[PDB]
Amino acid sequence: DWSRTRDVEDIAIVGVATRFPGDLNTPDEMWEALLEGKDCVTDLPEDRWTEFLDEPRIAERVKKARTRGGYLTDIKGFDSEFFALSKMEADNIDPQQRMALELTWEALEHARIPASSLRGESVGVYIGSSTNDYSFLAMSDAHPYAITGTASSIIANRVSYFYDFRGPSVAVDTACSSSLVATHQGVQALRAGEADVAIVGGVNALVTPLVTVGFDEVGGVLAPDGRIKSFSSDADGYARSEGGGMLVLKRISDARRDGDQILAVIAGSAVNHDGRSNGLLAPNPDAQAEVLRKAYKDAGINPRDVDYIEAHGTGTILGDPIEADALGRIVGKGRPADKPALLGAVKSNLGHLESAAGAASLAKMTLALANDKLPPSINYAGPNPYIDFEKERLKVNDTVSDWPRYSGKAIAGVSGFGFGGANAHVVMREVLAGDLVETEAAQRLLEQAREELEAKEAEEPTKQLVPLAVSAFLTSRKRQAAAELADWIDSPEGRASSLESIGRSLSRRNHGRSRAVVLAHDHDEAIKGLRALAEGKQHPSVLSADGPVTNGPVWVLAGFGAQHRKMGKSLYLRNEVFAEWINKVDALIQDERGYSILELILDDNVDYTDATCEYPIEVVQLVIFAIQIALGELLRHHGAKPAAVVGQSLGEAAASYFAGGLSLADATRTICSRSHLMGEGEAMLFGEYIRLMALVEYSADEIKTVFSDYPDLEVCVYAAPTQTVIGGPPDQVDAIIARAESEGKFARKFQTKGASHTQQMDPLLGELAAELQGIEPKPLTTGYFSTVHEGTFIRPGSAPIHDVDYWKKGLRHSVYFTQGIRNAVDNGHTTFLELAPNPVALMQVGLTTASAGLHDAQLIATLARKQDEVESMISAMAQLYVHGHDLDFRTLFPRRSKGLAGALDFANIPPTRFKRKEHWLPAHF
Amino acid sequence: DWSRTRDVEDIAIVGVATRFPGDLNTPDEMWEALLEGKDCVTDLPEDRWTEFLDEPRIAERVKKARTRGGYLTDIKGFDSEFFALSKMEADNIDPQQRMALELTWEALEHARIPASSLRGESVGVYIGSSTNDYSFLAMSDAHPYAITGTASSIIANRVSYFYDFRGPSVAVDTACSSSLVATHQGVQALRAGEADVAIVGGVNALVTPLVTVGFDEVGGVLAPDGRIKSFSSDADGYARSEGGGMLVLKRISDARRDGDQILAVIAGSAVNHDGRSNGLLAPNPDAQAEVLRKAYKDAGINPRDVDYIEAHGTGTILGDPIEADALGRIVGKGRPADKPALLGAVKSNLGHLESAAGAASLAKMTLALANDKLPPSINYAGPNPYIDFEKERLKVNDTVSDWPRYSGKAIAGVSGFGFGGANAHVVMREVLAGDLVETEAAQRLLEQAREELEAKEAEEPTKQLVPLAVSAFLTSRKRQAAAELADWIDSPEGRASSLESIGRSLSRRNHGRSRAVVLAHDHDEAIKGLRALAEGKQHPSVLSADGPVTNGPVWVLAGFGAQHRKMGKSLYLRNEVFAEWINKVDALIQDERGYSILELILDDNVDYTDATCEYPIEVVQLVIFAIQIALGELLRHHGAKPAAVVGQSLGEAAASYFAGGLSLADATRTICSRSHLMGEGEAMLFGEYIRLMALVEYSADEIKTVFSDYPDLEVCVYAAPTQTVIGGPPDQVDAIIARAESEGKFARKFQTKGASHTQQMDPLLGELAAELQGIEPKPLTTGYFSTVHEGTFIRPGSAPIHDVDYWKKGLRHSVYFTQGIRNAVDNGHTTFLELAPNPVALMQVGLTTASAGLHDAQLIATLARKQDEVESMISAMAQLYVHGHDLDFRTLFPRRSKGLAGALDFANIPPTRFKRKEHWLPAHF
Repeated sequence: DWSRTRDVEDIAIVGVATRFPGDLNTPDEMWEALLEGKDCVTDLPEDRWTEFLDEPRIAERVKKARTRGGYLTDIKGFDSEFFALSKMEADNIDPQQRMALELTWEALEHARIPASSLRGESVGVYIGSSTNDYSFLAMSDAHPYAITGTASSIIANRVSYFYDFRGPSVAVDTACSSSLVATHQGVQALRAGEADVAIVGGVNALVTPLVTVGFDEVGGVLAPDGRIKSFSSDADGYARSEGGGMLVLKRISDARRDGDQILAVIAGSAVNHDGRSNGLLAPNPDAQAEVLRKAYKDAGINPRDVDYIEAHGTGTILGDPIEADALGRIVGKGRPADKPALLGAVKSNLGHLESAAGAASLAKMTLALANDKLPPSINYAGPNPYIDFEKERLKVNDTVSDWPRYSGKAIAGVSGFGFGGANAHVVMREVLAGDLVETEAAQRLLEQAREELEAKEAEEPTKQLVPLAVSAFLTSRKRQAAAELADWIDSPEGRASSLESIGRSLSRRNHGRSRAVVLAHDHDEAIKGLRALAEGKQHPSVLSADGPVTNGPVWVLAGFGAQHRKMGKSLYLRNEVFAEWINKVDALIQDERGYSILELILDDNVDYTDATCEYPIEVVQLVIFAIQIALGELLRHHGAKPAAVVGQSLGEAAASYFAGGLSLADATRTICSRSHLMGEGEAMLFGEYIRLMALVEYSADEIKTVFSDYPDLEVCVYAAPTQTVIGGPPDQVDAIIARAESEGKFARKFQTKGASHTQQMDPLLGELAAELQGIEPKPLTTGYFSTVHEGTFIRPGSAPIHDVDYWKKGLRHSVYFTQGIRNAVDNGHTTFLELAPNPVALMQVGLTTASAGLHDAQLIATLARKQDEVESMISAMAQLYVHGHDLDFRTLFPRRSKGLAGALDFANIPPTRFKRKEHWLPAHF
Repeated sequence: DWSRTRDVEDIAIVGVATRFPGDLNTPDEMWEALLEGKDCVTDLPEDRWTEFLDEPRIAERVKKARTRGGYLTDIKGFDSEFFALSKMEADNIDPQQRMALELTWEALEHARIPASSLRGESVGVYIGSSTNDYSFLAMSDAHPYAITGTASSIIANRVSYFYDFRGPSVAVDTACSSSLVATHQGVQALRAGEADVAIVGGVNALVTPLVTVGFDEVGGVLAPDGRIKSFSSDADGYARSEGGGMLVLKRISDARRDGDQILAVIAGSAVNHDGRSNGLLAPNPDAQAEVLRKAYKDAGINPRDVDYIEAHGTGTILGDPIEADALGRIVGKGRPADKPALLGAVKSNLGHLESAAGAASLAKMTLALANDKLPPSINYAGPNPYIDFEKERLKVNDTVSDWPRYSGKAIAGVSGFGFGGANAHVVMREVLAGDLVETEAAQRLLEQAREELEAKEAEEPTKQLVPLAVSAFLTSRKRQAAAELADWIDSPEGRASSLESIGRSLSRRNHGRSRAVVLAHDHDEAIKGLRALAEGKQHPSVLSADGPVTNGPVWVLAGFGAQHRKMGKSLYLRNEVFAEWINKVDALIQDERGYSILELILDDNVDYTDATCEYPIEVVQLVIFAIQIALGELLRHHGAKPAAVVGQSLGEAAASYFAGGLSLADATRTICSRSHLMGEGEAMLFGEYIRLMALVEYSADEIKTVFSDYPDLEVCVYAAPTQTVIGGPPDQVDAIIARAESEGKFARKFQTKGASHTQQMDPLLGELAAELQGIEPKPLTTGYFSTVHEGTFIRPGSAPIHDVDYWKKGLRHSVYFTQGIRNAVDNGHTTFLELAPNPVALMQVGLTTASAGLHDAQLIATLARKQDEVESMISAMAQLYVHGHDLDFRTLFPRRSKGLAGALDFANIPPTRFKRKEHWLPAHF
């Protein structure tokens, strides 16, 4: 009968913003006022309309009028610095635009959706406005800035400009029902694509008495006392008010997917016109019945199941019976006499907000549905004698009461009718639960570690690290917020928080250009760091910056000489993504070589030297390769992405996968074949052909001059501008070591039996090529710095370069690591991230960057020896977040109880604070 | 690749309205100007802005400005009487509202859609406006009427009020692209229901120099010469203009169904925003590319197939290259160098119509697509050096040229970008052909009649009757139009028309309250009647009225003594609906009685007396019953519907079917059983029990007094207040006849052997009830006047009353016909229609109405003896149409060649004429 003909989604409400009379600047303040039954109407403020006053003719005309209604306490104030507006430009901006910008920020903050995440997305803005009162002040004399400021279109276009929205931006105007129409258009769009989020609302402002005087001149429109008595026997008119409201709308599927909290649901909506009635301003009950029937047909809901109606309620003796009649025809048809539809109007509390009444009505029902109470309708001194509520199945709810729930759930209807004939109706329902729902030995070692870990935790439980994020568009604002946050934490309410809800709430705040992070284990540490951050004092547990870096980060995959007894074990047990990718690499290696690396990672006795019989030279490379892959994918899971990559003779396989040149399986084959061939080849020869490598403090130019006397020696790695790794027979290296010491130059030996990038690899090339057959190189899709191609930058989308000959050249010929780093600095890169169990290549990178004139480079280190594997990746993510790099800070605080125990999470931290300064346009008249 | 993801309809354009500069008030004038390459820009008129002038400060500032652009010749004029507005109210109405009302009327007239047919329908109005300039004049001092007049919402709400539209009525505002956005919303609605027709357009007006001066103060925006040079090397700005346009949109399926002529098709549309660009007023090519891609994805069209682009073309040296760049990315991608996309802009001809540019662009392409020519773009003195058209696959078409049709059809794109960032694009294509596509002896007699008819036509072809409809909201306007129409007919163009296209065109004009019809066989008769109608002179071939009657018509089904040799034969051959329903009744009668009535209707020898052996008393009733059903359904086919029904002892069966109490088959059973039983019963007895009926001029009260002496006599029919039909033995009737003559009272005998409503029926009731078993009476659903229940009015929705006992009572007991007529007059009914082969009951009805005080009753007669069966039903329809009764006058002119030979139909009759009088708001400043 009333089922949906079209297969469409239900729209979910996730945020609300209020700027209504009575200092109701937040939904919480609004909800308390509604329960208390507060009359927000008041006399005209002394400081309003002063521009038109001082003229006796207009002044006495104004006094004779009513001039009583809802007025904003502060309308001239505006934080131009926050919104990047000059004083001259800001003074010529209509307050309607100011409210829209402020309301949009509060709504996203109320919805816990970082406004930075919506930049460049398909977000629509539909805002209702009817009167350009501010334009009259400009023309009293003027500046061209008034054209954009006072324009109605700029009310929404400016919002989509400041927040960088790439969706529809239109300003509707249907007089007294514009807000509902704007909501209707947003709902229809989301059902038809064209957007993923929608900001819908309305705004109004009483800047001049022209409109108020005109209505008074008509007579019989404005109430003498300024109080509305919707559906009462003393109805005598209404009063005009100013304010605004906004809502954030998303498809219910998206809200469930993204973890957003759903306050209510918009099942359907409809709009029509009264047609030829008894005058342009006369309502037509027949049209009102049609739109109600039209709306509930779209919503797929039988009107007999409705529990509450937020009526237009203009307090007109003649227009109220008409509205009741239409409701009885549709809503009050067939109902039992003991199941009436509750009736009420918010205009009794706030007044008649012309283009913002719909927003106020929608906000009221949204809070009522989110909670489980129905607020009363004030100014009710008896039923209207011309309306038979019993015969129409209606009841005016004038007391705090709970939802009857006739159908088992809560359903409400919001109706708004314009004075030109335009009508609208929106159907709302509560959120339901249904809306929230769509290797043997390795196991033995794994179980032992978990039991040992759990047992150790009992003796001494570790305190989890929580990164607290503070950000703003300016450093001064950032540190002011930190001090306010610290004071709140020290308060009893803050002390009664888990310190994880605080971080979760902050992670969903706007992430500005000036960012800071505090690494705290308990409240006291967080307070100390925030207080230090309140000023410019440094602190070990505080990361701060003043602005983002120009270019993206660079990932370094060296993985040489960075192995120890227990690497990748603590993070494997206490993380899932890291463990997942480790297993995938383990399976691939098991297929190729026939043994599992988990038996080595999990085992504690193994130290990768004399404890593993199967060629420690081989297992070490595989374990490091697996760790590098796991760390990179873990960073990807949190949103991090590399702008460029670079490797040093062992991470080229891993670097290729991250860039995209080769698949994971193909990369695993290269390292496995390389590692196994090196291990067996080294064991094949002993004494006769053995050649070892050493580190010498020499430059590339110096090496050419000094290699003339030593013919056989070869250059292996250009680690630094003044350092180089070479290989050759021990006698030649020994002479070099003695020669360097004679000149005062530092040197080493690396104590490594293996030797790569030398003649030893030559026999291995023939069989290495055969094993590498079948690999399919692909386009990079990411910046690359080939250390085998003389450190030449390669742009994304270039032709594949990971053919077999590429690996043979790298294994045999030297690697130009220092050259690649210098080229990256030339391109502008300044942040370098190393993925390895122990950072050893950062020192080499630091020397190269300093030699190139870069001394403030960001050297970020992943897992390090003798430090907790967790609390080190978290710090790495924080540094990327601080310096403006790509990172979804919301991933560090996953939700455990979605729709179950949301109370204990999402703490009540202080909100963003604005500094409002007067901005108004002088006028004399 | 570019196919539609969603299954949606294509929108069709059926009407266009123009109010552009250069006196382009009709599409035909606009099309000629575009071909000729007309520059509609001109200097400021001397009579404009005089209110602000006379002040030296503002005057010299205005002179220093450009003040050159498109201005309307007459903007103050307005026909307030036509739109029912007072002088005080009209003077405070923005010209934007005036244009919308006028444009909507012209568009419906151009689309040949009677505006009266859309009253109460789901029609949406989406209109774009940006500047409320008129509101500044009111506030210079004022009246409250300025609130509604100058409001932006009332621009569309007033339109939906005057024309009685029950759909969405919203006023969009996206600055310079509002018209396209309004079109977009209408298209989306129609695809999603919410409406069946949509009026989309925009309007702008230059009432004050405030905006023009402001733009001049900025500098670099307005051209010194006021001429636009879109895509040229001399671009130096643009000029502001005023005007408006409208379009009528319907789903292509509905347009094909309703016979509407399709000018073009809107495949798809899209809108977005530029986001954070280099300033609020700086365009962003990236967003422009997205909306183009977005639009063509919705339209299901590959951009490489486009043939022409109606670009924004603001003549800006910096904004034109940006628009070209985006087009090359999407439209000009992959094209051959010899298949460029033609480029042009209408702003070069008219100027920059801020909120009406989209309407002008859409109208231009609509006429180009409806025709087969591309108009040029004027002011092109060479390509812009900063745009590489060859590399972007673009061509500026500056000459009259035909569509290249790369894909085999015509495709065009209209783009409009606002100065706040809002952007829109609409895809249009021509209309294709695929869019216009989804009883033996009776036969012998039928063939003879057709051959005889065709042979007779050759000797003397008959001239068809054509009803010409003239109507208006006032009698004075109606007769003024008739004189203008007559002059046009007498002109050579009128003489070159079929006189059927003229009627077809008039049938699709608005049908006002004051209506008139001219029944003409040739042009000369039409001229004479129209000239007579120009004044108050009466004319036999002219039907006229000053206003509709209060209540609906009443259908009278008597069908007694209204038979002749050839009835229902001429109309059977020359009409299809009449023949169709005759056959259906024939089949039902054949099933029941076993013989066909067509053998009687088609035969000419039969006269229903001594020529038919099978009980002439029986066949006569069946033939009349069949004719009554056919006439009623024929009237229903043309839109006529009865408010109430009434019958006289023979049409009760037919009356029941029309009301809805019984089905057609059940009604046929009642008459068949009644007729057959009467025929056999009368033949059963002869001489002994024979009783005949006679007509006597007596009243009901008199009959009671006079029936005391005559016990056996009974009253059969109360034909009139002073007349009555009685039945009884011949001796008793003979005494009554002599007695009446002795008193001077007229009487008759009816010379009828049969006698109903007497004792003869008593034996027939027993078997009559058995034959009537199985009939299922239903609720009436229509007004009824039961002549068997003492003429008591029965309301629709009442319980069934057509049980078996109802028919037994009617057959046996008298019928109160005069009582039913009087009751109908009491309820307010004044129009009575008789369905019978010959009107005999109208005389009786006329006497009753006069006795009740009604002397101007509308007595409409269907088929009459010795008159053409056609030209008599047409007159009956005309009388119903004249007096405001329900009738679809468009059905009388069916289309023969739909999409084939539309040229010869839909003649070019004069359009509706308005009397414009100055209405302006004085101001001093």
